[PDB]
Amino acid sequence: GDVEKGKKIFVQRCAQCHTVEKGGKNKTGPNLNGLFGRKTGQAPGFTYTDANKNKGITWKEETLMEYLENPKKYIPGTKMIFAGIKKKTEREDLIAYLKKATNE
Amino acid sequence: KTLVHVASVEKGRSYEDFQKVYNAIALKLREDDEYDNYIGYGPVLVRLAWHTSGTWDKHDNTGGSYGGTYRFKKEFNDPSNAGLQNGFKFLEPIHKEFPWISSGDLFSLGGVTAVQEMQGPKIPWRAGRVDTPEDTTPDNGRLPDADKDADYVRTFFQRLNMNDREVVALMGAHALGKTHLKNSGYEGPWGAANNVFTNEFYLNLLNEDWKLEKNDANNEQWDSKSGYMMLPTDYSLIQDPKYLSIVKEYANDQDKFFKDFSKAFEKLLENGITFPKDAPSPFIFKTLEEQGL
Ligand code: HEC
Ligand code: HEM
Repeated sequence: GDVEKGKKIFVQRCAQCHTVEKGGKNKTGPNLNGLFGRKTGQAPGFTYTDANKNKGITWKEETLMEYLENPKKYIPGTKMIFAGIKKKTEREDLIAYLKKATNE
Repeated sequence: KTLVHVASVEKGRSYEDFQKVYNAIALKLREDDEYDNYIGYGPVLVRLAWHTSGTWDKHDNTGGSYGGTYRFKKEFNDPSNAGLQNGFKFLEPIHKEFPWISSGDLFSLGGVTAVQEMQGPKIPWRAGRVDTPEDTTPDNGRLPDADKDADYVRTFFQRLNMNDREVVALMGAHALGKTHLKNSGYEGPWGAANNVFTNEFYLNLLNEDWKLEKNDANNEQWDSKSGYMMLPTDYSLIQDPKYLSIVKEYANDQDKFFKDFSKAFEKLLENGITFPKDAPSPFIFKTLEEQGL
């Protein structure tokens, strides 16, 4: 995916609720540092819904590709108010941004 | 000599026709996701629906949604409507696809469609607005000013036959989109979830720390460290006692907000129009999701 493109998507569609850097604030949504390869509901210091907390999936290209298309359908009862990115390429660009930015 | 506008349904057209129009709007809405830094077209369509209807003067029946007068330069160029050109452009290919639909029906339907596709309540809608000539275009200056207080808000909305609950409910559409300094001389969003219809406007108004600040156009707006804003007319809903009771109710009960909004916004989109007793009952359109599209 296009990292530079993904970042703009993130800046505009996610950044109001999420931080990416290590030690970043938990805001409306959880900090996303360390997201890849860890299970759902693991950001330290964030109060998740039960539905997010116990989803029991591991975050990575495949699982975010599905979730970000329609968050609530993948995790019914989530409190993330975000309708979903319908375009495949856009998700791909966002995911490559995330893989970089949540792991430095 | 009172001005009457009798609804007249587009000949031979009924629920299924209007549902395709809805669907064509809804598919474009999903497709053109990039607009305005990924907010998409939903908010500007809702705004367009309101501003095309909000010219109504109940006292002489001038203005209103019926004539679809926004197609004329005078109204198109109203300073109060800057930014709405984008919604008109969005609807242009939809009007090319359905040259049988009236402009008023298209503008009003675009709003209904946008609210539903953003997961707002269902909003019943009636067809039969008929285009009127250029000389029926209301003069600029009928739409409300943002730099005002609760007394202005209440008296302004009386001209649209809206009471306290209707006003507070309708204002909750400010959950959507944002102010753009180049359009209105105000800058910033009311919340985080810019393109999902929720009661977030009421929850932010009550729960954020608002500080009164001058923006880059030298207008004053209420700002949160969170990066959200409230116009002076929005903040007015918590300075007024009777308004604030209703803000608290909606903040506590989204289902109630949705119900009251749905009614008020239909009523808004239908002000000034006489529907024959004959007329079909309001249409409630299916969302793309509900149709599996
Ligand atoms: C607020 C208006 C948000 C926007 C915009 C986005 N997200 Fe979000 N997200 C938010 C909350 C409150 C939560 C927790 C939900 C719950 O029910 O507890 C989330 C959750 C996520 C997760 C899962 C995190 C985990 O640790 O399991 C991810 C990966 C996530 N959000 C990503 C994300 C992206 C990439 C966004 C832009 C496309 C986005 N979110 C928007 C609040 C908000
Ligand atoms: C006192 C009444 C109102 C005032 C003063 C007011 C003022 C404004 C202003 C200044 C903007 C920003 C425009 C821009 O910069 O682009 C705006 C945006 C908006 N308003 Fe209102 N408004 C009022 C009532 C309403 C009502 C009743 C509705 C709908 C029911 C509504 C829906 C919207 C929407 C959806 C937007 C966002 C559009 C976008 O992001 O482009 N408003 N409003």
